[PDB]
Formats: sequence, structure tokens, C-alpha cells
Amino acid sequence: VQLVESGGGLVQPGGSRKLSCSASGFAFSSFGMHWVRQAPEKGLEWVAYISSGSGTIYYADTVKGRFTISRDDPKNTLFLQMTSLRSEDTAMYYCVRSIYYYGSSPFDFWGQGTTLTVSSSDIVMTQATSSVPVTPGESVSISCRSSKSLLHSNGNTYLYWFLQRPGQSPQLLIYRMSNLASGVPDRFSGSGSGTAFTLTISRLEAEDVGVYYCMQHLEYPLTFGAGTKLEL
Amino acid sequence: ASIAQARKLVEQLKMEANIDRIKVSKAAADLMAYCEAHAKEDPLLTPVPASENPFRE
Amino acid sequence: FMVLNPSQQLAIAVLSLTLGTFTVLENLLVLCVIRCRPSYHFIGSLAVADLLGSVIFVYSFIDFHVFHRKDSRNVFLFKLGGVTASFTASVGSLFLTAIDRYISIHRPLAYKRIVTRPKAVVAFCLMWTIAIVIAVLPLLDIFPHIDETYLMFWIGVTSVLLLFIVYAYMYILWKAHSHAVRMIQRGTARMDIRLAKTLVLILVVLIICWGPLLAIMVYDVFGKMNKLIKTVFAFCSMLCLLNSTVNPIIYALRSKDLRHAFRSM
Amino acid sequence: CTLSAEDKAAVERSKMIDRNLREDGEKAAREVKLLLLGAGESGKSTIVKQMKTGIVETHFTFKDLHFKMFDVGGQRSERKKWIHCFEGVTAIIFCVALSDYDLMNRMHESMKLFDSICNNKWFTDTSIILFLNKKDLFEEKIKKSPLTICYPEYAGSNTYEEAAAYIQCQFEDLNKRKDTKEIYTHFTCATDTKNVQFVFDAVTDVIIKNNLKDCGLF
Amino acid sequence: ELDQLRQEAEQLKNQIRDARKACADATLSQITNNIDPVGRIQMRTRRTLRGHLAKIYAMHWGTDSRLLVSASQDGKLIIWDSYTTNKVHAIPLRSSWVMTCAYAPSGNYVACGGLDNICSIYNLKTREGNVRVSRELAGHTGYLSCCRFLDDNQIVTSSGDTTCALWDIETGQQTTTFTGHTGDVMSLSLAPDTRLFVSGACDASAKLWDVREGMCRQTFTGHESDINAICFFPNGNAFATGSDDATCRLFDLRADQELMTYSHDNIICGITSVSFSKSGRLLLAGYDDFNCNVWDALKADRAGVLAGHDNRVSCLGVTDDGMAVATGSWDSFLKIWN
Ligand SMILES: COC(=O)[C@@](C)(NC(=O)c1cc(C)n(-c2cccc(C(F)(F)F)c2)n1)c1cccs1
Repeated sequence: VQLVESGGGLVQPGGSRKLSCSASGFAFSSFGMHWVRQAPEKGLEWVAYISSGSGTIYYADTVKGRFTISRDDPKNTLFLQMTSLRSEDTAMYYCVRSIYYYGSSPFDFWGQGTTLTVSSSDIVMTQATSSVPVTPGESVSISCRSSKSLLHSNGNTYLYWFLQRPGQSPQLLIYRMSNLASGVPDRFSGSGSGTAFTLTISRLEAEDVGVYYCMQHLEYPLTFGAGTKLEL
Repeated sequence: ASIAQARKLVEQLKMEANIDRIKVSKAAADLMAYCEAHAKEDPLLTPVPASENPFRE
Repeated sequence: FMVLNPSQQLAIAVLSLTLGTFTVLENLLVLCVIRCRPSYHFIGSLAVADLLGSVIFVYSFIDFHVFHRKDSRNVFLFKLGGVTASFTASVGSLFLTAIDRYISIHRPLAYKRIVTRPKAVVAFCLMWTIAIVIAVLPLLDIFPHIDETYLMFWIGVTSVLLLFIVYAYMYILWKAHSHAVRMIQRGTARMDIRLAKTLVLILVVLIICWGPLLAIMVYDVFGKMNKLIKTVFAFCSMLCLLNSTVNPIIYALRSKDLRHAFRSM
Repeated sequence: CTLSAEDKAAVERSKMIDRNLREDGEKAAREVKLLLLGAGESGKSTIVKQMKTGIVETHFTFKDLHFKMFDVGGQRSERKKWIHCFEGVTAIIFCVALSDYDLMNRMHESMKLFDSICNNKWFTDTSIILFLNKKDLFEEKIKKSPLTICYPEYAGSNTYEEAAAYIQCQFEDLNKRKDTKEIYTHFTCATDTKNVQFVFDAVTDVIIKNNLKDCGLF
Repeated sequence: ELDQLRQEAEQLKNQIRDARKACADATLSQITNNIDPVGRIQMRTRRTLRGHLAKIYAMHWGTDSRLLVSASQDGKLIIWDSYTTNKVHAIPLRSSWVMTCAYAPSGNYVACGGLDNICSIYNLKTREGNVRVSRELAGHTGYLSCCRFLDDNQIVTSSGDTTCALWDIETGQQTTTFTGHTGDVMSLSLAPDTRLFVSGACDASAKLWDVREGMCRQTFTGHESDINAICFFPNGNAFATGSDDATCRLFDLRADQELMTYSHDNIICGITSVSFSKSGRLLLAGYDDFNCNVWDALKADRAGVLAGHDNRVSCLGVTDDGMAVATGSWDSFLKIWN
């Protein structure tokens, strides 16, 4: 399974450009696709969306009238077309597959991302910790808070915990609060209720050093907290 | 020849005939006991109110 | 105008009532089937339009022609639209089956795909809507208040519908004969004979009922009125409700399924 | 609405599934579904040849009409428990050999099987084509072997023209459903196209009669 | 000569008959008459699923009481979301002559088999998100009539060529073969502890098989004709059968006899499927007169009827937690009740 994308580079502000991703195998014709973002040394940000079968398309409050998105279903190629760029758009773009049916695990593969630098009413989430040092072997805990309840009538709690080890792209850990992703060592877990949530790491190892993020997905707008960092 | 099948059938019958059997009346009583002990678990025997019903609408 | 013959006024009421009661009884008997194949929605439409055509007519007709009741120019046109809607919708259903039966033999291999449950109700509803939309024109001498344009707008639609219904069945008979001939000649007089046993009955019972009415109505515009033609129109107007009586026989009882289904019901 | 952005993409998927289920449920009504029975003699193989593990399905196109033939000769299990899978076939295609009149044990078996199939409750309204094979060997055997061997009660001359046509009266008299179904007999002229052309002409008769029974015209 | 068989066979058959008759003190009815009647039970169509374009031949409930799978005479296998009627997966088959399906206990695997004499295994948890085939199990010489899962690596199979065989999906070779039936074999049902399984066949006989020793142990007879469907009672020490005789029966695994029979004159057609309620208090027997009935297990009286189908019913199943019931039929409509 692979996702690869290319483009980017230097852009004169106000200009136009395009970014595209190639899927290898992977049956790109059946997956709802997002494009999630993050600024240099800032938290993760969100850009656009395109459902299966070229239908439903949403946008962020800042990108509504400047970018257009499309999928070339025959050749398994995803596009995003850019117009009228400014300094606020210099960031990294991360193609993220997702699978919406009962029992599935959305947001479970990030592409490698691409660099793009310009030339020269929403549920808010927060987390206060930053660069906390802990010696390995000991148990650790991380918490982020929500401005409104995320639990729902259907019962799902639409909070995510991702990990970004230095130099690497994010990888899913907690697709919903009580559920974890396959391929991850079992030592991680998660608990929380109401509008407050807390992460726990049982037996700290050498590779757990990295920055974390938490996401809300209760309704359409997708908002990310700050980047907590663990230290050895 | 078919004599081998004849021996085989006789041997299967010999295996099957010797098993131990209990009284049928005592075996019946176990069924009612399980039914009574798990009666409260059955949404089809005792209907539930429409609140916790998941197929409500 | 109120021209009438009192002896005829007393005599024709019994005939009109008998025709209306027969129409209602047979139309309910046909519509009791609700079998449910896409081509039978059209016969249901016939069964209900013939009901709406009977009770409305027998109310106004005698009332106008036994004990007179009057109305203003904004009410009589409304009542006449109310009686015209049923009669322009009834002949729409006869044109509903016949196109289906035409494409049954025109394209035998493709028939079961073209006609489907959604494709039946759409034409059903559109036809009833256009039938009810007849009231639009009144917004813009045998009949007390009608103007000239209405008697020329109605004639065209009825004429073309009856023309198509006449043509399609002779077409079907010819193709059945030719196919049976090519079958007997190469593979070696039952299919086409069993078709002509009833298609001639259809094209005879249909045109005869709606011949004289569309004859005299055309004569009014193309000629001059007189007291004699009014008298003959007075009792030949019954041909519509006479025609409504026969459709629950020659269309429903003709099918082999229903004749046994009713007794099995 | 009361739907989240998750559950509002779990219904677009369920619609996009039917938008492809229907587009492939209507592609399967453009093909003709023919069964085949009879004894497993050499007739079957030549028949498949001239038309160009447990079930074998053959397909062929002729004058824009696609037939598919389900030769069920590879099962050899109890017939009563898988026969109904074939309800709604267009037409059966029988097979018979003429030469086996004296081997008359074979003829009685074929007649018994013809009787057994024809009166199934699942095949009330299916048109049975019937082929006839091995005329060449039959005409040579009849010149020395009388037809009285198979049918002693044959009061006929036993001449060739009066012999070969005696069997068809006994075959087509077995039908107890004369008003619903009809046999379409043939003699296998194995050298020319009339083997398959006869099937093509014999299918349209029942297609048209079924249409004329559906629309109500009958 | 083979005459020496008659005497021994007669003595052993008579010995088994005498034992089974001697252990029959009193019927199930005699002690059950004291419990109260269940009264009248009503259920209603809380859901209805549409989308197959032909007859439906089998169905199996998921393990989490929310998903299920069904296969039809078209080349289609489909997994439903039973709460909101969403279709989750739709899988295209190879051979359209389909008769069986099953759901893995872990909900990861699904299996199918038909008139091609082969049983296939599908993988619902790929890394491309689309169902794929992982094994094809060949070696029977008759139509495949049932199939069940022991775990992720052992599947049981049943065919009409008189041979039931336990397999190992990892390598593909059957590691046991069960023999003793004379005619086509129609159904099987596991045990709750997953160490036994029973089966029924056209011989009008049912045989209990040890999974590990690979040897038959016990035989049950009494039906008057072919046997269509079988189910194993939730305790794990009983099972119930359904035949073309228009009769169903309850069998016991400890005293070795028929316990109860459920028959009514107004039915002349034969049962197609059988299943149980969660406390063992109900029995939902699909029938051939186009509707499904409901029988109280203990007293044999019929509480009620579910009648929403326009054709023969072919497959029904009760969920794991006890919420609901589902039925399929040749009219291509799957209706969820509750
Ligand atoms: C003079 O009228 C009548 O006294 C009555 C009894 N109506 C007829 O006698 C009669 C008989 C027929 C065939 N139509 C007819 C039907 C459709 C369209 C038209 C026209 F005139 F608009 F083209 C006419 N009306 C009615 C008076 C109020 C309601 S009915």
C-alpha cells in the first residue's frame, strides 16, 4: 500500500499551482479522501475533502473560493488546484485515505507530504502540555480538552490521537477513544468522558519520543489542538 | 469384497450399541431450568420499552 | 339553450341512470384487483376515470334537462371543465394500453426491459395532470356558455387519440399474419386468427360510440344550428357513458389471467 | 437530519453500491438461458461443435442473440434437490438417438425420462425442443432390421418414409400440457446450419407468446 | 455368503431399540404442562432491506449482532448494516449456482460454495479494502450443502456426495473425512463448545460426529422423509430438525431419543429452515406455504405468525444478543423483525 504525491516548490503569492497524488494498487476508487495540513512548527490544519464518486465536497472557512479539488478515478489520481495564494497558505499537505462504513477505521494512512512555500463558529480544542521530560520505563499521561461535548446520540466519541515521530509523517493511534489502530504496539490506550480526555502510555520505550495531536470530528469542521511533545 | 463393508457395519454397530444412557425424565428437567434461569435475557419473550430498543427508527 | 322534448325528458332518464349504474358497478369490479404488473396500472387508470366520468355527468345532465338550475359565467364553465376532465382522461388511458401493446410486438426481445414500475406511474400522473389542466383555457350554441375556440381545441386531441388507437391494432394484425406465414412456410394460422378474433371487436366498439358525437360537434362549427339537430344531440349525447360501460369487458375480461383471477378471488 | 459527517458518508456508499448493482442486473436480461438433457452419447459433443466440473456452461452468439447452455451431464446426483435452480429457463433442448431401437431397452429409457421431465411442476410453461440424431445409421439398419423389434405393435409397412416418422407420434403424444407447451421436432441435418437456425426460429415463437400473455392481449 | 450379516445386524439393532425404549420413562410434555402458556406474541417489520434481483438461498448473522451476509442466485454476495440498512460490501461470485454462506466468529472471514463442487474463503480485512479470495477447497464430488467455521483456520464442509470432511484452511488439504451416510447430506450445526457437530441427510437419519477423534458416535432416526435443515439448541445438549414431511422434531444428546414433535394439519408443505430463541423458549420454523411460523418450544403450541413474504422462505436467523429476527425468501426481500 502506497500514497505518493508531487509538485509544490516556490510560488509567487497570488499565483496558481496544482498538487497531485498517485495511488499504487490500493483501490483509490473506493476511498473517501481528505487533504490535511500543518504549518511549520504549528499544529495540524485541514484543507479540503472529496467523497467517493466525485460527489460530496466540503471546504474550510479560509479556502472556500480559492482552491478546487477533483479525482481522476480511471487513473487513480487525486488533484487539488490552487489559485490566489498568500503567506497564510505556506504549509505541508498530507493525503489521507479514509473508509466510512460500520466498523471501519478512518484516517489510517498518511502520504509522505509535499513542501510548498510562498515567495517573499468552530469547536475549539486545546492542550496545555509542552516538552515535558520523563525517564523511560515510567508511565506517562497526556490530555487535551474540548470546548463542547463530542459524544453523540449514536455513542461514538469523535476524538483522534495521532503520533508524529520526528522526521516521519503522522500515523494513527486512536481512531476513536476506546479503539486503537493495527500495527501499533499494544502499550498505548486511551480513556476519557464528557468534554475532557486523557492519553496514557504504559511502558515508555525509545521510539515513543515525538509530538502528538488530537482531533475532533463531531460535525463537519475539523479542528486540531496544539502539539504536545514528550522528552527522554 | 462386500464382506469388508459387512464387518465395518457390524463394528460400527458394536461401537454405537454400548454407550451409556440416562433417564429421559431427568434430562427434560435440565431444559426447563435453563429456560427459567435465562428467561430475563430474552427480548422476544419479554418485550422491551421503545427507549433502549436499537431498531426503533 | 333549454330546448327539450318533455316526453323524451321523461324517457331518457331511465336509460341514463341504467348506463351510469352499470358503469359504476363494472368499474368497481375491475378496480377490485388491487395482478399489479406494470401494464395493469393503465387499466386501473381507465377503471377510475370511467368512475369519475359517470357520477359527474348524471348529476348535471338531468338537472339541466328536467328541472332547470342556472349559474353564472364563472360557475357553468367550472362545471363543464369538471365534466370534461373525466372524459379527456378516459380516452387518455385507452391510448395508454395501446402504445404498450404496440411495443409488445414491435420489439418482442426488448419489451420486458422498457416497461417498468416507475415508468408506469409517471405517465399515469402526467396524463391526469394534463387532463385536469383543461380548465386553463376558460380563463383566457348547444352548450350554453362555451366559446368557439374550445370546440376546436377539444376535437383535435380526441381525433388524434382515436386515430392512433385505430392504426396500431391493424399494424399488429398484419405483423402477426406475416410472422405466422414465415413460420408455417419454413418450419414445416393460429396466432393471427386469435388476434383478429378480438382486435376487430375493439376497433368496431370504439369508433361507433364516438362517431356520431364528433360528427355533430364538427357539423356545428362547419354548418348552422337548427332545432332538429338539438333534439338528436339531446339523446345521442349518451354514447359517451354507453362507451364507458364496455371498456371493463373488452379490456379486462379479454386477458386470460383476470377472468380466472376474479373467480379465484 | 441528525447525521454526522461520518454517517453521512455511510449512505453515499450504500447508494453508490446500488448504482452499480442495477447496471449489472439489467445486463443479465439480454441473454437466453437454455437447458440441455438426454443420454450422454456422442450426439452432445457434435451438437456443441456445430453451434460453435459439476456444471459446464457454453456460450455462443448468432444473429445478435446470445445463448448460454447449461449441460448438466457432470453432476450425477439426486435430481429432485437441484432441478428447481433452473426455473425460468427460456427453452429446454432434448436429445434422442434413432439407431438404438434394438439395443429396445434404450428406447424405453429415453421415453421414460421424457415422460418424467415433461410433467414437472417447475416446468409447466417451458417449450421443449426435440432433436433426432443418427439418421444415416438408422436408414442402413432398417433395411435389414425391422422396426417391429422396438415396436412389435407397428402395423405399418416399415418402409423408410413410413418408419422414421412413426417415432414422433409416440414422442409428442406424451405431452399432457398441449394448451401451454409444444414440441418443436427436427431431423439433424448435421452438414448445414439448420441445426442452430431451427433453434433460433423456435425460440421466438415462445418469446412472442409469452409477451402476448404478459401484456394481456391473449 | 453375506447371510451371516443378517443375524448380527438384527441383534444389535434390537439391542439399541430395547435400550432406547427402556430409558424412555416419560415424555417432555408430561412434566412441562405446569408452566404457564406464553400467550400471544406479536412482532412487526422494524426494517426492510432491498437490492437483490433474484431468489435468495442463505443468510448468516454476524457475531456482534449488527452485521449480516446473504447470497442469491445472481452472482452477488452482500453484507448489510442491519441498523441503518446501509450496504457495507458487495462481492461478485464466480459460479452463480450458490447455496451456502457463513460468517467467521471473529467477523474477519466469509465463505461460500455452490454447484461447482468447491468452497471458497474470503478476506474482509485486506490492506486495499476490497474482498479477496484466499483458498479454494476442492475434493467433493457432489453439490455443497452447508459450511461452518471452527476458528480462523478450521472450516467444516458438507456435500451431497455422502461425504462430510473437516479441513485446514492453511494448507488446503482435508485432515479428516466422515463417512457413513448413504445419500445426499443436507445440513450441519456446530456445538457451543466447538468439539462436536451433527448432520442430517436424505436417509432420514442424523449422525453425531466427534471432531477430534474423526469417528461417528451416535445416530438419530424417526423422520419420515428427507431432512432439510438442522439447528443446535443453545445449551449445547440438544438439536432440532426440519423435514419435507411437514414436521419438525427435538432430539436429545443424553437419553438418545426424540423428545417432541411440532405438526399441524393446516400445513401440507415441508419446512425449509429452523432456528432458536435466546432462552430456548421459541422456535422460528420457516415454511413452504410462503410464511414463517413461531412455536413455543416447551409446549409445542404456536404463539404467532410472521407473514410478510410473497414467496417461499429459504433462510432465517436469530441474533446473538436476542434483539431481532431476520428472514429471506425467493421474492428477493430481506425483512428484519423485532
Ligand atoms: C350542455 O351541456 C350539458 O348540459 C351537460 C349535461 N353536458 C353535456 O351534455 C355534454 C356531453 C359532452 C360529450 N360534453 C362535453 C364533454 C367534453 C367537452 C365538451 C366541450 F363542449 F367543452 F367541448 C363537451 N358535454 C353538462 C352541464 C354541466 C356539466 S355537464
